Amino acid sequence: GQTESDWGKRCVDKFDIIGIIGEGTYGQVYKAKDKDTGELVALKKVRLDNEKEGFPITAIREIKILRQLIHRSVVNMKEIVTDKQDALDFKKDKGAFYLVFEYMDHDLMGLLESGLVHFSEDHIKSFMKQLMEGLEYCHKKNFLHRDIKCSNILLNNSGQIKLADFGLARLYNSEESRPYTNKVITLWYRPPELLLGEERYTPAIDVWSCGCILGELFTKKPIFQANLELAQLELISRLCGSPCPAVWPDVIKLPYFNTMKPKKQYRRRLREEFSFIPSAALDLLDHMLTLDPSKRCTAEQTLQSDFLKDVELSKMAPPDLPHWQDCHELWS
Amino acid sequence: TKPCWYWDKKDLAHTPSQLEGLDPATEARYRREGARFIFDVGTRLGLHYDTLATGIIYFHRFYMFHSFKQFPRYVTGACCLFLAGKVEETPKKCKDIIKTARSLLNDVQFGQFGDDPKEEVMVLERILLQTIKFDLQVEHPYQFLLKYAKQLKGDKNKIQKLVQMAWTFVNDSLCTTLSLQWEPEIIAVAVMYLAGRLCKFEIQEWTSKPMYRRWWEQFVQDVPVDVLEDICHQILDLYSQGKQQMPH
Amino acid sequence: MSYNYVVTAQKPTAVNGCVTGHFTSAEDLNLLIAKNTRLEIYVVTAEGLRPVKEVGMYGKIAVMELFRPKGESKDLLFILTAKYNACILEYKQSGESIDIITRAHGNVQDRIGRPSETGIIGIIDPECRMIGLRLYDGLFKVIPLDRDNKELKAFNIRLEELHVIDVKFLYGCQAPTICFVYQDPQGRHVKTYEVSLREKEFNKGPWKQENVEAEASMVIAVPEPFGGAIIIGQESITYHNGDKYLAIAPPIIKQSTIVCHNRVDPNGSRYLLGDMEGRLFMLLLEKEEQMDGTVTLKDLRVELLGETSIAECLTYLDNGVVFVGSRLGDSQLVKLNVDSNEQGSYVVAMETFTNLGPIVDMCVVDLERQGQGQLVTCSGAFKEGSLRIIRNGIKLHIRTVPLYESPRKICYQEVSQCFGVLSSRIEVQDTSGGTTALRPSASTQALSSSVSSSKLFSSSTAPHETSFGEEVEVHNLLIIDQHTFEVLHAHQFLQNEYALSLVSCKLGKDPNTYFIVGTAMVYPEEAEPKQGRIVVFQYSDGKLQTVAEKEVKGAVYSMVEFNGKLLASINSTVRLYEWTTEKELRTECNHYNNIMALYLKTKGDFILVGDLMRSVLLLAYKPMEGNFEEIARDFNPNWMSAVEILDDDNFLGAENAFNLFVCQKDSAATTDEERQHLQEVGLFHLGEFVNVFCHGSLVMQNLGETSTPTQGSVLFGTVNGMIGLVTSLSESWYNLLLDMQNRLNKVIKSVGKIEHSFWRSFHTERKTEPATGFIDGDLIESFLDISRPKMQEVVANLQYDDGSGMKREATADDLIKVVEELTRIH
Ligand SMILES: Cn1cc(-n2cnc3c(NCc4nc5cc(Cl)c(Cl)cc5[nH]4)nc(N4CCOCC4)nc32)cn1
Repeated sequence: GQTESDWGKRCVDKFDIIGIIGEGTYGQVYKAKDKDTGELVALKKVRLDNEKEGFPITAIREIKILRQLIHRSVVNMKEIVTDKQDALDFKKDKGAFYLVFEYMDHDLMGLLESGLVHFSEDHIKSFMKQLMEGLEYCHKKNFLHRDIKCSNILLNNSGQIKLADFGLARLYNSEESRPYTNKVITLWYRPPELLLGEERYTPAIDVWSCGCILGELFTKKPIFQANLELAQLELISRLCGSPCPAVWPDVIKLPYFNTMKPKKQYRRRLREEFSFIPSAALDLLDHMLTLDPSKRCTAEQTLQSDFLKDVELSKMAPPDLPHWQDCHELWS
Repeated sequence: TKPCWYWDKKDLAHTPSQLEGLDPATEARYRREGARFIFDVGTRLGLHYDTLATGIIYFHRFYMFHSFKQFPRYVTGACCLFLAGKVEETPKKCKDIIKTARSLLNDVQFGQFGDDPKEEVMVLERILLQTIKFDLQVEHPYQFLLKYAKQLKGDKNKIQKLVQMAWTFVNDSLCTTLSLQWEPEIIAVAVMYLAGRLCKFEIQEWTSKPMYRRWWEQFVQDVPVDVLEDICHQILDLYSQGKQQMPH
Repeated sequence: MSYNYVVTAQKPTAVNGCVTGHFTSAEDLNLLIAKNTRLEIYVVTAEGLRPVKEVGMYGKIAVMELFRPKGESKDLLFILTAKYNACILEYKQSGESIDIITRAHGNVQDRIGRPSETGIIGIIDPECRMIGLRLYDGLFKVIPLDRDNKELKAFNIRLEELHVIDVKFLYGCQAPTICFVYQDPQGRHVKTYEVSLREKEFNKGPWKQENVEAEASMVIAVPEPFGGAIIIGQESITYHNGDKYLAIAPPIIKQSTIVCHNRVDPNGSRYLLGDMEGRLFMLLLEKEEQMDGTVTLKDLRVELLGETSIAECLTYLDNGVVFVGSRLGDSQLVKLNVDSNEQGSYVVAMETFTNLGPIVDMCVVDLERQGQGQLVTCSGAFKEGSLRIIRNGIKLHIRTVPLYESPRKICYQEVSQCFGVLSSRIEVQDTSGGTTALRPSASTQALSSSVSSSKLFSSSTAPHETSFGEEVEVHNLLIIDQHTFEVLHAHQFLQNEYALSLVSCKLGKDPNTYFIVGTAMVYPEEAEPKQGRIVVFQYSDGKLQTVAEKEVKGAVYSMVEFNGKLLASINSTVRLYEWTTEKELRTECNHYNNIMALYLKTKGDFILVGDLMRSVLLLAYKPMEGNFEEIARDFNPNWMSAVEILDDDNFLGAENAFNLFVCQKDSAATTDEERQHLQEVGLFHLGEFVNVFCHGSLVMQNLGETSTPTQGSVLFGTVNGMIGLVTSLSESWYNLLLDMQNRLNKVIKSVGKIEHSFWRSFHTERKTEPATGFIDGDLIESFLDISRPKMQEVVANLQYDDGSGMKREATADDLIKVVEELTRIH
């Protein structure tokens, strides 16, 4: 037994809380160290205090989905711990639960937002291949992360990449068309089909978000930055072309197609405005940022590309982090 | 065991004199000035030729550890010759060297000796012995130039013209950093190599291996032609720079 | 939620650029000096410079070039800011009122593009056909210089070579031709392209590409007589023009890197060069002319003229004078003589322009108990390093104490009537195996001197090998008198040991006041230092005595006194030491949840931690448990440069992107998550790089309590010499002054038609947000300079809080009293 099979019976007393590290999907993420093992772990709180519906269903999804997923590029939920169990009467226990994850060294957001790190072409290949291998694994298991952002992309100093938050993760079925929440991805990474109101969306919603991250590694700046969905669709049209029935036959089915019209019927300028990107990556970026989700490439097809097909995960070319004594003031 | 007294040509750009703001031309000038100063002073005192070079080599080695701006060149050169006299068993009194120095130096140059010229020299002897690490025994290319010429057989007049011309090149090479770049045996071969080209001599014919086109190898082993051409280039730089012409 | 107020006490003094042209009139020769966000217009005379106009711009001046198109009487000015604001300006003088007219304006930022490594480059075609901009890798932006292009619209030409070093518009070409040095994995090369405004694309260049030096630095557009270009590197200077190729390799330029250049003769016969060691060279172009049918280059020559200030820009004016614009030291006007002086130098200084340079550290001290206060700063680097004592003068009086080495950190100890200054000098591995300094400095010219004899690191199995010619930094602790500013003592630290932090305080129950230095063992093989020392000194009877040493496993980036205990940051750790009765340091508690704990501030039991990333953290020392406790952290990632505590709920920080922000604790909420969340409530793009925050003020302090609109005083020094002041406001004063800014912005015309809200908007490479919680005091204090009709436009419909409890409308003179009271804080 043991070997992380029995869950919920261990208490949070065995973990010393270092502090809060950031805001997660539904609750804020804290960092801690195990007393017995000495390992740094990431915890996420579940209140369970709301006697309205008891245990949150969005948490039940992340517990159900994450215990099935096991991959080198996915943060694995280590265990689940609870608060102190009050008295002999199970009725008096108002304690909350905590999800125990593996702790990573840095986050893609903190690295890029600070402006310290530099990504070479070999670093992006090591980054994107691990990112696409994990996404292909979860897409093969019919799961949708629906919240691909730099804050959920974690990195160790060795060069290993892992995806983090699965609270907004749902199950996908092509046969069964079940309506989901139309707004789900950060506006800067939201696919054009979700902007136009598609409630029954494909796994290609994560492919578009990761495509915006691929281009974000070459410019160190997010591609489409807008405060409104219509303004976001305009920036997408200025680069990838305006959504039209010619390049997107199923765009008419989308509800907001007549409602959310771009300023002009722009032509596709993606290859023009990204001429500085290597040829191997521009072909990958062009397909990942395709308007039609049925014409957009899959996770497996990105791994079968000249940019990623022959990349070896044994190298794991870590991203350059600045050193010290050669920084700040007039040093170098 | 014994310290190393040889650097590379590229290292001369990092002498204490260079690193204190002195330009390469000035330090080279200050070295020729100090070398000719030691040469002329000891010549006036009737000193042996080995004594002159020993002080010049002490002088060259000294400003590899110190700067010309902090130690006056002519005060240091007098101390080297004074020590070289006691080293090479050709001693002269310190007052005799100071007297000769005043003869060859103007009022401006002699001001380096301060109010007490003798004391400024006697004091510097401690730092000189410490800087040279008490490695007093120094050999010069003269004895090797003679050791190699005796093994040559042929026209006595042609060999004698080769020796004196090479000997002149050794006297001129003292003004340079060649004393620090290469061992004295290689310098003696290079001056034979230079005097052979100018005199149009086939030195190989006078050796025990008249066919050995690398005549220099029978004297000094493991010497490429690149080194000989490099040394010849440095010696001839003095002749083209100064007003003296090649002996020929 | 928070309200703050920022004013400029000292304008930027470091010269970031200098140009010569004909801006005011076609006859006068003008020298337009560019400091950060400031433009100074001068008139060159036989005696010196004559000021004519100084204007402020709502942007950091990156590109500044003078040009004269076909049909213009005098040269026009083109300026591109750091935020990509481009504009063309004209000089207009109506008697005594001098105003600068914005002929054209626009923003040339592209939605997508990787910013280049060598920075923004701006070049203008010799025929004034187009403006060439290199803003992104693989993109060359062209603004066609048409008379109707008042919006400065531009198109992008694709660039095959992604990594470019420098580019200029070539002279003597039939079609507009650019010459650039680029770097690919095969080394660096020089290439040429022909720009076609009609086709909007590149054509094949005139002369071919050749493999050049691996450290090729600058491109010099040789004028029409000679033609072509000159490439400056580290060891060789090369001239390329058509089939002609020239290469000179002097041994003198290898000693120091050449960084700037300027042409003396407009035909291109003579050029100026400058080194990092202040050395000045002259690049001579020999002519071979035979009925003018050739004018080819015979050879190139470089001669050492003398030493100037470490200049970012050189410009040769008329009558033999050159303006030496320095960023690391004082700018100067130097005279170039045909005669060498008694030292062999051909350069003689005429005037000295005080430049605070990089203000690495500073401390406010009331030396004379006047109530005014004086500010002593560590200013300059290398040979231009110095101490600056700044006081309010009844303008400003600044006294300079040259150090001739780089100052690091400063602290004042009244018990010894002296200052503590950390300093570093550069020595080079000589032929003796040791090192020899290039110039004497304060650490060598100290009255008494000492060297740390510590064996704490013993042999540390690290006898690193040293080769000849390698630069090494020698760190020292300087003891400087408060009256004479004479170097009383200098303590030289261990080999390869860097001095990083310095504090003066008493500890525990020990009555002796100590100087404490936090150090680090710096080796190039180490990415992060893993060795360091915290050493305690006592200055007594003119000599420094080593009291105690504590070995740490990292770099002691910062130290501070905490209730008689020493709070020190060691790499990612923030540690609190206790001063035992045995006169030694003892560890009490630790905190580790950091990346690189850099800047530290304390207040009571509260601790503000400024890390490299992600931002600022609050630590509270809990005396009951005896261990630290995290309260709240700013979760938005920022690269911190200096932190400061305003009050018990507000915190002030500065980031590397020239931005100031203010965090606040979410009051005392009921949720544990709300309290632990430091919320950024203030945002403001300063435009300067803040290195040190310091509490205090140079104004007279009246112990009598006066209900002043400002509360608190925080001074800061920047890299460009700018010194500012931060203060808090009430919500009534914030809304009152903020409403004036919107009224002042609609009234005041800015240089280049730059929006004030766009300039002060929080700006990084990734996010741009509007300013909040900050009042641009430089805009409010401009109310005392606008004309009376504009004042009535500001005070119209404006409702004031006159007296007590009444919302009465303000008179224009009521606003003049408010601004004049705010002008008294500096
Ligand atoms: C769901 N899940 C999460 C993790 N996970 C593991 N490791 C980290 C990690 N490590 C970098 C890091 N950033 C820090 C910031 C601070 Cl202020 C401090 Cl004190 C310590 C920090 N460490 N960051 C984050 N993010 C969560 C949400 O927003 C931002 C980043 N999630 C992490 C595992 N599963």
